[PDB]
This record gives sequence, C-alpha cells and structure tokens, in this order.
Amino acid sequence: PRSVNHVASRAKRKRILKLTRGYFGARKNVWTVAKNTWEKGLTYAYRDRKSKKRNFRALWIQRINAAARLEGMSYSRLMGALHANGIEINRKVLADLAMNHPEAFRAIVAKVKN
Amino acid sequence: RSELSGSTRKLIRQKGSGGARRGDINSPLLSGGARVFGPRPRNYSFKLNKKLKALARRSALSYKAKNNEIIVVEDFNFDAPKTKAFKAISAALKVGEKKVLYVLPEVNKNVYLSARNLPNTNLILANLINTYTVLASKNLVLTERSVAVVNELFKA
Amino acid sequence: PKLKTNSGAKKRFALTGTGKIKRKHAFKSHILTKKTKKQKRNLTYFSTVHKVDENAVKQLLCLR
Amino acid sequence: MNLSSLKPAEGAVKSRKRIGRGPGSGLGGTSTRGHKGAKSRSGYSKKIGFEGGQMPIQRRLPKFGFKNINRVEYKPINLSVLQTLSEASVEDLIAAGVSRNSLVKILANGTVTTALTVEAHAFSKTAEEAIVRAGGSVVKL
RNA sequence: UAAGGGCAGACGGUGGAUGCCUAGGCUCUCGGAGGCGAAGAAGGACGUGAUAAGCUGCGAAAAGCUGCGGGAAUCGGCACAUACGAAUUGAUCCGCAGAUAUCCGAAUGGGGCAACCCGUCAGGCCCCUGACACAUGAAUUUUCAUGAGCGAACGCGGGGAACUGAAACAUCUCAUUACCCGUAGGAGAAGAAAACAAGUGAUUCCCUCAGUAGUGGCGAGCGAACGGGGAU
RNA sequence: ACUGGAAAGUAUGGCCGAAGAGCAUGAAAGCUGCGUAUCCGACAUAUCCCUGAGUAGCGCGGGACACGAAUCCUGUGUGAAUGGCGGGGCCCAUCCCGUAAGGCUAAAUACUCCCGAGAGACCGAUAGUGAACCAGUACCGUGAGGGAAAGGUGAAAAGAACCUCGAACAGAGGAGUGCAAUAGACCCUGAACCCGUCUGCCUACAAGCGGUAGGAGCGCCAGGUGUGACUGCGUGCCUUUUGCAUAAUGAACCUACGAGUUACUGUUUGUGGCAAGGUUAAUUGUUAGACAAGGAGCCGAAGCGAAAGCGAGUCUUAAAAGGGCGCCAGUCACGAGCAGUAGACGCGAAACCAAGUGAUCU
RNA sequence: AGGGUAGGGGUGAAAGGCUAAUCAACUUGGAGAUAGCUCGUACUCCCCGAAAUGCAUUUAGGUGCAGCCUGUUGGAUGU
RNA sequence: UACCGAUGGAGUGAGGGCAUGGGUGCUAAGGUCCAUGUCCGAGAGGAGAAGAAUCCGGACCACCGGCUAAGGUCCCGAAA
RNA sequence: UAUAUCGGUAGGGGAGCAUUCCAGCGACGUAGAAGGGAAAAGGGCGACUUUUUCUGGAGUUUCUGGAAAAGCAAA
RNA sequence: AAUGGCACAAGGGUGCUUGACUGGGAGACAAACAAGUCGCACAGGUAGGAAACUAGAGCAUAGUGAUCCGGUGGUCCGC
Ligand SMILES: [K+]
Ligand SMILES: [K+]
Ligand SMILES: [K+]
Ligand SMILES: [K+]
Ligand SMILES: [K+]
Ligand SMILES: [K+]
Ligand SMILES: [K+]
Ligand SMILES: [K+]
Ligand SMILES: [K+]
Ligand SMILES: [K+]
Ligand SMILES: [Mg+2]
Ligand SMILES: [Mg+2]
Ligand SMILES: [Mg+2]
Ligand SMILES: [Mg+2]
Ligand SMILES: [Mg+2]
Ligand SMILES: [Mg+2]
Ligand SMILES: [Mg+2]
Ligand SMILES: [Mg+2]
Ligand SMILES: [Mg+2]
Ligand SMILES: [Mg+2]
Ligand SMILES: [Mg+2]
Ligand SMILES: [Mg+2]
Ligand SMILES: [Mg+2]
Ligand SMILES: [Mg+2]
Ligand SMILES: [Mg+2]
Ligand SMILES: [Mg+2]
Ligand SMILES: [Mg+2]
Ligand SMILES: [Mg+2]
Ligand SMILES: [Mg+2]
Ligand SMILES: [Mg+2]
Ligand SMILES: [Mg+2]
Ligand SMILES: [Mg+2]
Ligand SMILES: [Mg+2]
Ligand SMILES: [Mg+2]
Ligand SMILES: [Mg+2]
Ligand SMILES: [Mg+2]
Ligand SMILES: [Mg+2]
Ligand SMILES: [Mg+2]
Ligand SMILES: [Mg+2]
Ligand SMILES: [Mg+2]
Ligand SMILES: [Mg+2]
Ligand SMILES: [Mg+2]
Ligand SMILES: [Mg+2]
Ligand SMILES: [Mg+2]
Ligand SMILES: [Mg+2]
Ligand SMILES: [Mg+2]
Ligand SMILES: [Mg+2]
Ligand SMILES: [Mg+2]
Ligand SMILES: [Mg+2]
Ligand SMILES: [Mg+2]
Ligand SMILES: [Mg+2]
Ligand SMILES: [Mg+2]
Ligand SMILES: [Mg+2]
Ligand SMILES: [Mg+2]
Ligand SMILES: [Mg+2]
Ligand SMILES: [Mg+2]
Ligand SMILES: [Mg+2]
Ligand code: NA
Ligand code: NA
Ligand code: NA
Ligand code: NA
Ligand code: NA
Ligand code: NA
Repeated sequence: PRSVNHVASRAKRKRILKLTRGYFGARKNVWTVAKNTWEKGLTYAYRDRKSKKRNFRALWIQRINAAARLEGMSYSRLMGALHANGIEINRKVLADLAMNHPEAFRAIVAKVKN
Repeated sequence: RSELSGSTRKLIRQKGSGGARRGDINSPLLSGGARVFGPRPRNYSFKLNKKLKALARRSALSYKAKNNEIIVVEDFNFDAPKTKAFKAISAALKVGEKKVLYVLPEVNKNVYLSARNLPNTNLILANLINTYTVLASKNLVLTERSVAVVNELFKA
Repeated sequence: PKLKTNSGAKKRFALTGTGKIKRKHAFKSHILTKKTKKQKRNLTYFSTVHKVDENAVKQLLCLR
Repeated sequence: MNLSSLKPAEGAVKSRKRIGRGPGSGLGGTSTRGHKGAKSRSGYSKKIGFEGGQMPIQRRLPKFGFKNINRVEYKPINLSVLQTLSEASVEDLIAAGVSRNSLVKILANGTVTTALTVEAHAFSKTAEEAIVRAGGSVVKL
C-alpha cells in the first residue's frame, strides 16, 4: 500500500515552530531558518546552565567582599578565618545575610574577628 | 524509469545553461517522473513442513477442547432448505450469539443452503479442517460422523 | 539465477574430509635443474589453502 | 491464544535494518558506505577472484588431476549397523529399512558377533574374516 | 513625541496544502474469440438538428427508414435550453434480421498538390446533369476464381550492430539481442529413428539430472545430454 | 419514540431468509427503490526383379551445434555402392544399433488489439496511464517528432424577486432561499510562505550569526500570560577536508515531490518441526484456497588416492607412523545480516551503434 | 520560381566554411550505455569505537590481503 | 583487567602539529623523508586578548552547594 | 544490592516511535468523525502521546499479530 | 661486489674417489598471500679411513620468472 505521513510530517514542524515565537524576522517563522536558529540556541542553553553556577558564585563573593570591608576585613581574610574556625555556612547564605540581615552578618564576623 | 512514456532525449545541454544538469524527462527527480522502488507483482506463498502443519492443527483442536468450546451433536438432514430450522438448532445448542463453526462429514447441500444466510455461522467438511478456520470461531460443533472422521484422519 | 562455479577454481582446488581446501604447490613446471631437491619435493607435496585465502577460494567454488 | 492474541516465539522475528533515514538511527548520511571510492557508488560489485591486478591465486596455482567418468563408488555399511539391524534377523541385504538401488560395500569397524549370511556387492577382507569368525557367510553378488 | 520599526494576540487577505470523496487508472483470473478489405477496409474530408455546431450518432432516405420478438408511459443524444411535436390504434427503448450508405484512401478509367481535375463506350434526359462499364498481377476459358491494403501479441524465415564485460584490448562477451524486411495460423514450429545408449523406443512442454560433462586469451564467461518423475 | 434540516442512527417491539451481495435514497437500510437467492423464458439469426544420385562420401573456404576446428549445413571443385549403406567424439578391426538422399499428422505449448464476467493487505487528482476534464488535445518544430495544465455549490437550483449607494452589479450593504451564503457560481475543508488592520508592551547616544542565561518596570487574566530597561556569554548550517567564521562548495522562501527496493541462488545466524534420518518438485484426486496424495530428486550416513583401487584406514616406499589427510547429528523451514546476477542507493556525461527526417536557411 | 545532391554523407574560388539561430546535423530506438569521478542520502534513544600503515597492483585520489574496530562464542594470558 | 581460536558485519589504506633521534635542505621554511612518544583528527571545559594539536584537564543529566589544576588576586575582571 | 562504567567521526551492535493497509478482538460518531486554529498536561529519555475549546460537517479508532509506495534541510 | 667468518684453518698440496646419493623432513626461522631458509631420524647401497668418524654439493649471503599452452623420457584412465 501507499503510505504518506502528511499530517505527522506537518505536525512535527508546527510543534517546533511554536517554540521559535519571539525571534526576529524570518528566524521566527520560515522553518529552515527557524529550525536552524532553535538548535544553536539549545547548544547555548546547555553551556549557559553550566555558566550560571559560576556567575552566581561570583555575585555572592562580591557582596560578601563589600560587607566584610564594611565590617573591617577583606573577603579572603574573612573566608580564611571562617574556614579555620570550621564555620560551614556557604557563600549563598553569607551573601543573603550580608544583603538582608546585616546584624547576623556582623555577629558572624565578630565570631572570627579574634 | 524504463517503463515511462517520455522520450530518452537529453532535455538541456550538459554545460553552460546555468542550472542543474539534466538527462531525460523520466527522471524520478522531476514531477511526473519515475517511481523508484515501487511495488512489483509478487507471490506471497511460502513453505511449511507437513508435520508442522499437523502439529498446529492438533494444537488448535487441543486448545478448543481445553477451553471447552467443543459441542458434539447428532447428524441431521433437512428435506428442504430452511434458514429458520438451522437458526433453531443453533439456539438450542446455545451457539447463536458468537461465531460458530459446524463440521460436517459430507456435503449436505440442504444444510449448507440453510446455514448460508446466517451471519455468525461457518460450515466446513471434516477432512478440510485447518488451523485458521478452527481458531477463527468461538464455538466448534461436531457431529458423530465428523468426530469419527477427524479421529481417523488427523491422529498422532 | 543460481551461482556459477569458477572453472579455473574447480580445476585447481579440491575439498578434504574435514572441509579443508586441497591445492598443489606452484613453482615446479619447467626450471628444475637449478632448484633444490628438497625444494622440489616440498613443491610436489599437496598443500592447503591459507586461512586468509579461504572464503575467497570458497567464493570461487560457490562456498562449497 | 486465538487470532486476536497471536504471539511468535521469543526472538523468532527481527526487524529489518533501514539505512539512509536520519542521524538518530546511526545509519543515515553516507549510509554505512564510508566516504568515496569505488565501493561507495551505486552499482559497485566485487569482481570474484580479483585482487587489484596481482595475479590471483586461482591463476597462480596449477591445474591437477582428472576425474574418471565410470567411477564405481560404493555406499559403505559397517558391521556395527549390521548387528544393529540383526538385533531387530539372520539374512541381511534388505537394506531398505539405507540405499536406493545402489551398490553396497560391507566394511569392518564394529563387530558382528552373530551368525549371519550377508549378501552385498562388495566386502573388505577384514569384514569377511570378522563375519566368518563370528560364524557367517558372504554372498558377493 | 513616536516619522517609522520590533515582538505577541485577535481578525482578515492571498494561495490552494491537508482531510474526506471519485470508475479514471494499474495488475491479474476465468471463459470466449483471434481478424477487417475490390460486395471497397483501417483512417479521414465534407455534410446532416427548429434554431451556430464542440463532441456523439448518422450519410442527400443523413441524432435517422422497414420487419419480427420483448416491454408499457413517456419520448425527442451530451456540453446546468426552450419551444414545438410523437405516443395506450402501444412512441421512445432493448434483441435479431434488413434498407440507405456522399468524397478521399489498396483506390482500381487516366492523371493529381488526399478529400480534386479530365475522360472513353453504351444507355435515359437537355452547353449540362443520373445509373453502368472501363486498373494491374499471377491461375482459368472472352468467362471464372484468387490476390493487392490495414492491423495487438504470439510463430517461422532473410539480413544484423554498438555501447558494455574482460577493471586497457584485438580472440571472446554484449547477442544468433536492438533494429530493418518477408510471410502464416488459431496457434505456429517440430514429429514417427540411416535415434539414443552401452537397455529405452515419434514430437512438444514442466520438475530434476546440474552450474554437472564439456567449452574457453582454459581469462571474463558460456554451458548440455543420457537417465528418472509428470502433462499429453 | 428520541435527536435532527432530513433517519437508514439510537431505544422498543415484529417479520423474511435457498434473499444479511451491492448501489441509490436529505446521515450508516435484510424488510423505501433498483436489486440479490431461486425458478421461468426465444419469432428469428448465430455457436456447439525393385529399395528415393550430382545424392552418401572427399579436397579447399566458412557456418550452426553448449563447444572458439565428432554429428549437422554449404560457396567452390569433385564423386560411389545396391544384399549393401550410416552411426556409436577424430583412424583401424570386432561388436552393437539403425536403414539417408519422398511426404503428412491432433494433444499437452506461446500470446491478448477484442468481447463477457470477476478480483486485489494496488493508486486516489504533483498519485494512478501522457490522458478522471477540452488529450495525443493546446502549444512547440520545415519535418520526422516532442508534448502539457485542467476533478468537488447544494439533499434539491430552491442559482439571490425586491430595496440602497453607484454611470454601471464594477463592487458591496440588505431582503429573500437554504441546516448553512464566512455553501453566491474561481462556490466542500481552506494550512504555509507572503500581505494587511487593530490592541498591549518596547524603541530616535546606539555597533557584530540576532540567540541564550539572568532581570526591573508596564499590561492582561490568580499564579499564570504578553512585552522587555539593563547585564553575562555567543564568528549560521551543510558538504569537503590535515585543518573552514572562512574571502572553499550549496541553497530566495513555503507547500507538495524526491534516492539500499524486489526476484533468484548461496552463506552465517535467531527461532522452530522431525530426527539416524530430514524433505518433497513438477503434478494428481476431492470440494472449491483447503485437505490428501506424489520419494523422482537433494542433503546426511567414511575416508584416502590424479586414478585403477583399497577401506578406519589410505597415499607415498623395497620396507618402516618416517611423513600427509582421515577415523579415534543431521535435515527442512520461518525471520534477519551479508554476497553474486539482474539498471540494483539516486541524479549527471563527452561518446558509440541502428532505422528514419531534413537543401522553404545555407 | 521550380528542381537535384543527405551525415563524416553532401557541398566547398578551401575558412574545417556551410548542411533550418545546431557542425573536427536532427529525431526516435539499443538505453536506466559506461562514469575506479563530483554531488546528494530523510524518525528516536542506548552501548562500543577506528584508520590515514605494510605488501601487491598499467598501481599511485582505485582495489586485494594483513594491521587497527564491532557482534557472538570457546580457551587461558594479556599489561 | 580483556589477551588468544573460530565465525557474522565493517570502515581505513590524502593525515597533521609538538617533543626527541636522524637524513635532505642553507644546522632555511607553517619545507620534505623515516623512527619513538603524544595530542588534533574523532575532544567539549579553564588560563594565555583573540590561536586544531603550547600549559591544565577527558563532558550520563540536573543543582542559586563545596575543594582544587594551570594560572592569578589595583580597575575593566573573580580573588591581597 | 554493591562496585565499576556512560566525550565521540568512519563504522559495528541493541531497543523503540510515527505512517498506509490487512486479520482477530473491542469501541466511537449529526447529542458532531477526519482535517484546520488556539490552549493545557504527559513521557527512564525521545521519536511522540493524551485532554479542553473554536472552525468543520462525515467518517474514525484501541490492543495483539501481519505486510510496506514506511519519516527530508541542502542533490 | 661488499660485509661477516676462517689456523684444529673455511686458505695450499697429494692419494683414492662420485654423498653434486635413493626413500626423506622430529623441530624451527621468516612471513598479507604466493613464495623463501635451516634441519632430522631410520632403512637401502657406497666413497675415504686402522678406527673413531665424515660425506644428501661448493666459507656464507646475488646468479632469475608464476600460470596457461607446447616438447622429451618413464608408467593409472577414457573408444
Ligand atoms: K547530512
Ligand atoms: K601487471
Ligand atoms: K458547503
Ligand atoms: K457535503
Ligand atoms: K484563509
Ligand atoms: K539579545
Ligand atoms: K571558487
Ligand atoms: K609492477
Ligand atoms: K607520516
Ligand atoms: K483514513
Ligand atoms: Mg564549578
Ligand atoms: Mg537514447
Ligand atoms: Mg507517475
Ligand atoms: Mg521504499
Ligand atoms: Mg556512526
Ligand atoms: Mg571506502
Ligand atoms: Mg559525500
Ligand atoms: Mg579519500
Ligand atoms: Mg549511474
Ligand atoms: Mg506597532
Ligand atoms: Mg489566515
Ligand atoms: Mg440516395
Ligand atoms: Mg491512379
Ligand atoms: Mg573493457
Ligand atoms: Mg435495500
Ligand atoms: Mg496525472
Ligand atoms: Mg463596466
Ligand atoms: Mg465557514
Ligand atoms: Mg471554500
Ligand atoms: Mg557618547
Ligand atoms: Mg534613548
Ligand atoms: Mg587543502
Ligand atoms: Mg574556526
Ligand atoms: Mg567542488
Ligand atoms: Mg549560491
Ligand atoms: Mg557559504
Ligand atoms: Mg536550504
Ligand atoms: Mg528546495
Ligand atoms: Mg587551420
Ligand atoms: Mg547553422
Ligand atoms: Mg544495452
Ligand atoms: Mg545515464
Ligand atoms: Mg565501475
Ligand atoms: Mg567509549
Ligand atoms: Mg580491507
Ligand atoms: Mg592508495
Ligand atoms: Mg598513503
Ligand atoms: Mg609539514
Ligand atoms: Mg577525516
Ligand atoms: Mg584524542
Ligand atoms: Mg578555596
Ligand atoms: Mg574583582
Ligand atoms: Mg566521561
Ligand atoms: Mg556515547
Ligand atoms: Mg464542534
Ligand atoms: Mg517515501
Ligand atoms: Mg516534506
Ligand atoms: Na509604529
Ligand atoms: Na480513378
Ligand atoms: Na452529511
Ligand atoms: Na446582491
Ligand atoms: Na542561487
Ligand atoms: Na542498531
């Protein structure tokens, strides 16, 4: 018998083209252009999921550095003192305390200020 | 390609026209061109061993017997063809709901004519029993002579 | 169509009992005073087809 | 099972290999053919007995021997199967229960150890000595 | 402040995809039949309707004429028509048998740029019209009979390539193929031993023997028969 | 009775069946129509002593036979016998078989322009014939020749009386028909590319494959959704390559079309049936593909030797195991992989050959 | 104006000119010639994973056999 | 921890850079021909501004957790 | 249950999804099929699959097995 | 030719000689294949020698080329 999968073949394209809405010009709707654009974006997304962790750690470190300099120390000295004293609070929590709970950050600094 | 009606003339000259190089009009790349690797006339019969076929037949019959769909009935004849009489026989044997297969020892033209118009009924001769026909019906009805013929002819 | 045996192979090779290919050594037809007696006898003896040349000899003999 | 729940034996049917149908299958693109050369082209075929131009083995080696036309080849039958047939008679040469209008030669590998008169087209000397020692006879006809 | 622009949604436009549908193809089976033509073919030209004819039918008797049988109320062919008539004293329609059947075309009275021009002899009209006859070739004895040309495949016969394969190429292969030409029939050809063999008993076809025996720049390749089992 | 524009649908309750094939009917009908099963029916016209002489044979040159020089054929030149003569793969002798130089002959075999009746795990309008329709047409060419595109209103034309704007149906807005007119003639459904309008957000200090990961504000409708100030990272894709952002190749875009298929024969393997055996082919019988027959043939069952031959041995040898090869579960299928022969994964030459058409240009 | 010469054939005050916009012809067929060459080869996920060397070749951008990969099996030996 | 037997299916037979030992060249070449390793080929991630094979390091997927390599800690740009 | 392993071109192996048709078994449909638009949810993973609504106005489909004209981004 | 070897000489003479043998190839080297290289044991019959022993050509490594078709000598099969 003769088999042509017209509906399935068209439905695959339509499903992918729902994902390329918002793109610029022909890259949103022209299919060969749109499908080309969408796959390069997927490679970018794989790379950026890895880079997001580095970016957020850098942001935490910068906020901790500013709060430590307000308290009288630097980031490297503060982190060395915390590691020596065995305090396991991570940089995300430390940055959150520095931004939003300065009294708690101050007590943490005063703990290792010796 | 060899069976299309177009001529074998080169459509465009080989070089210089600025488009794709082209041969004759029967190419599968062209609209209305050849069908590549389409169907060809075929014979689908193949061989199975005789002993394998006999084993399959006996397996189907054993499966019917184990699942308890075999009803042995007395031999009957009709003076004139009559669908209502055969319908009554099926109703009395309680086989008139689902598919039934009656197995007869010989032709019995009046019985065949009586059963012809009933939609869930099949007839077969005892000596022509095959696996597909036995398995395709929910209920199997045998006569005494049909049981004797099947026992004699399909044993072991 | 059925496979056709190679005529030269069918004139040059033979099957042994355990499915080996029997062959004759080929360096002894016409320059034999110069050669050595042990060399000539070893070329007289019937050899077998090497394993790497098998299945090619078999293709020539129609895998028989 | 009936026609509605048919099932082949496990591992009896296998799906065919389909090439040239995309990257995820592992069989698309060049479609298992490699890149270029003669073997990549449609209509390539191996020349049987060709080795690139070097003289092939089927021409390097010499022809030998001849085959006799009227070669009388016997079907071998041994003493062991003779005794097996004897232990359910004492008069062999039936041999249809084998051959099909053939010439039979009796050979000595097992042992007869019975008293049989065997008719056959040929015997070996060892077979004759064995059957006579066990107390038999030969009809070489 | 948006001249314009970007993205999204809604709603339209274009275009004609998709889904659904179709008697228009394709492959076959069984049974017939296997020709038409000088009593003018195949294939055409010109005509023909109440109204122009594109198809269809028909042929100056021109979408039709006659008879027999069947049948019983509509019919006057199709391209989205009306008028006007036919018809139970039986239309239309269907089966069978008849009548008519222009011109060209083997075309055959002579020519010719197919569908035209020009004739002769007898016969019936009045410069001109309607019905005949008037070709050739092999048989027959002026008479008679046949032939010619067209057309599906299958048959027999006369001529007969090359590309290609051999990893070049010349023997060889492709292939006694393509193709051209001639000529039958329902089939044709073959067929009744100056035979095969080392017992069989005319041809033909099928299954084996067998990719065997052989053949071959003994390369590429090619490739039986006897015997046995059947159809008959 | 219900739903519906309309029942053949669904739910009840009945009936026919040698008829539950099908097609049509306002949706899907055994009981509405034509039909179907079954039975009946033709005025015609068709069909059913003699025994084969330019021979047999022979030389030269060729051909056909599976065969590239026995049997068969013959262009050229010759040339018998009448118990005799011919063949058995070259020639001789024996043996065997046959009786040339005359003819006819059914069946089993090959085929399908045509007619009748059937069928399909064949296509369904870029498919299937080139041709579902105006098709070998339109068109192209001096000619031979080449050769398209083009199906669908609605159940029924009921195919929109009449009104309004406008010179006009050019077109539209109404009214009316209709289940529906966003079914209004290019008329079923009505996708993409491509083109517009409206609404929301953003945008005139900004610089690279246009995304991706973060992230305010605004706007819609209860934690969803549109937009995106600003920030980080980022030289498309394919192919060919040692190596391509490459200034190497390729594509305007979209929809549709487009390339490892089938047959036969081998081989390996997964799974099976039987098993020292396994298996039938062609074909035949019964009823109508199924069941049964059909053992011819093939493979296995013993090897060694070129072979005669011998045999769990055998070859080599004067002889020695001194050496070689052997002794010390198959077969038939189904599925899959691979190979060869076929156009053999698809498209593409320049050429070669055969038969025709052209000197209206030159 | 009419006619004649037709394919490697005609014709050529000779340029390999011309032979229907085609000349170291056209149409149809053999025919899907052949192309060791270029280009192209379409659904998904999982496991493994090379080579660009040697030998030979009218061979050198091709191919045969080794080398190196993979599946399935039986042995012990590999680093 | 996967080396050999036998079998089914291959692809490859245009290589390249670096280090080392050499020939050739001019102790030239991003040159050319061998040998021994290694990497690119077929390999993403980090540093070097940006670089096929130099330095570090072999990516099952997710994470807004932690420790390190080479290399760094004035700002662009993480850390004196 | 543990341990180990899971970058990949040529290439080998394994397991699946969709499409057209068929057999058997179930089902759906004018109280609205296929197709077309929008929206939501799902899958060791994926090919893909369900559901709601508008358009549409007549057919479609589940499971098991069978067979292929069985999947496009570049020629 | 070159390289390696060679004093018990493998270098140089004398005498006798034909082992420049027949049937052979445990086991190895080398190797894509085809090819190539070294080498038995024992039997038969010899040469040298008092005997033990040695002798299947040469100090070694180049001195050639398949198959098909033909010629010569010896000794199983087709009509
Ligand atoms: K690709
Ligand atoms: K050569
Ligand atoms: K409509
Ligand atoms: K409709
Ligand atoms: K539209
Ligand atoms: K951006
Ligand atoms: K270029
Ligand atoms: K050479
Ligand atoms: K190299
Ligand atoms: K459908
Ligand atoms: Mg990290
Ligand atoms: Mg052609
Ligand atoms: Mg077509
Ligand atoms: Mg296909
Ligand atoms: Mg791969
Ligand atoms: Mg290759
Ligand atoms: Mg390629
Ligand atoms: Mg290459
Ligand atoms: Mg080709
Ligand atoms: Mg706007
Ligand atoms: Mg739209
Ligand atoms: Mg008249
Ligand atoms: Mg005339
Ligand atoms: Mg050639
Ligand atoms: Mg009805
Ligand atoms: Mg068409
Ligand atoms: Mg106007
Ligand atoms: Mg609408
Ligand atoms: Mg419409
Ligand atoms: Mg500025
Ligand atoms: Mg601004
Ligand atoms: Mg380059
Ligand atoms: Mg780059
Ligand atoms: Mg190129
Ligand atoms: Mg371009
Ligand atoms: Mg480019
Ligand atoms: Mg593209
Ligand atoms: Mg395109
Ligand atoms: Mg010149
Ligand atoms: Mg010209
Ligand atoms: Mg050809
Ligand atoms: Mg071609
Ligand atoms: Mg080739
Ligand atoms: Mg791996
Ligand atoms: Mg190879
Ligand atoms: Mg090479
Ligand atoms: Mg190389
Ligand atoms: Mg270099
Ligand atoms: Mg590469
Ligand atoms: Mg690597
Ligand atoms: Mg640290
Ligand atoms: Mg910093
Ligand atoms: Mg890893
Ligand atoms: Mg992987
Ligand atoms: Mg609805
Ligand atoms: Mg396809
Ligand atoms: Mg597509
Ligand atoms: Na704007
Ligand atoms: Na005339
Ligand atoms: Na309807
Ligand atoms: Na109007
Ligand atoms: Na372009
Ligand atoms: Na696979």
